[PDB]
Amino acid sequence: VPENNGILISIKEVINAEFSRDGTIHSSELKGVLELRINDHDLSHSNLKLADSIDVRDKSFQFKTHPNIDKQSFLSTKLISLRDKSKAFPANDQSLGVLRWRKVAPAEDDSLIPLTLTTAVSPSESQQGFDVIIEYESVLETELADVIFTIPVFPQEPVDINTESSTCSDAEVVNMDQEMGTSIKISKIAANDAGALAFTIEAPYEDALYPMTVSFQESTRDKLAKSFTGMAIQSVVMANDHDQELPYDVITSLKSDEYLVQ
Amino acid sequence: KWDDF
Repeated sequence: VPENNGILISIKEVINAEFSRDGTIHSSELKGVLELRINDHDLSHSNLKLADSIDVRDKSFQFKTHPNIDKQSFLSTKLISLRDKSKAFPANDQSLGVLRWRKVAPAEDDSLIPLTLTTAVSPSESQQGFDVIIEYESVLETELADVIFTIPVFPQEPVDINTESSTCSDAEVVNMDQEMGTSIKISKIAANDAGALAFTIEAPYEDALYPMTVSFQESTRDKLAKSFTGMAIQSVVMANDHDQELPYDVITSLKSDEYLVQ
Repeated sequence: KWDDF
């Protein structure tokens, strides 16, 4: 739970994405919610202005505003405000979801993908199984920390990371589980950087290695932070007076959900 | 869905 100095705007996006084994993009789906937390009653009679970049009338996003929000004012002036012009938001510091969106992209379209993935498999001499290379490239601006790759086998023999061909080679097996499978953590994927995670693992046949899933999370606190799809705040403002600015912080985040290769 | 207020 982030700390709130009066107004805290959380822009949270969840990315689903799917690839073939060779890295060909099958599909993606991005979901978003803008959350508002207010804890000082003076600030609760407020209006948010969205960044000049964002197109609120772009229908591919299916922008839906909370029922109490003035839908028309959102569409004309990119203003989060209330129907009842004299009502206020709660000052109770509870997370109020006021705007949502969802966008999808088709096969071979990378516009919603923060982390592209490719896999290669050839058989191994060191175990009854396969030498795997997972190649990845972030197009994010920040670093990802503690990315987890899960391979849905529970082997008998422990997994051997290839420390030579893995980019971020303190990479380690964190667990091996009968239902959840085998999870490898790598500590960093740096901004706009291609890497690779090489290892060897015991499996009865190639198809048992799939689906491979990845798990990751980016968070950034900053007034000028932009979400992965370009959601951002321009200002916050007294509902009754649009020149009178108000103090506020923004968190933007991006976490994966169904993010996989098979 | 949406939180009432």
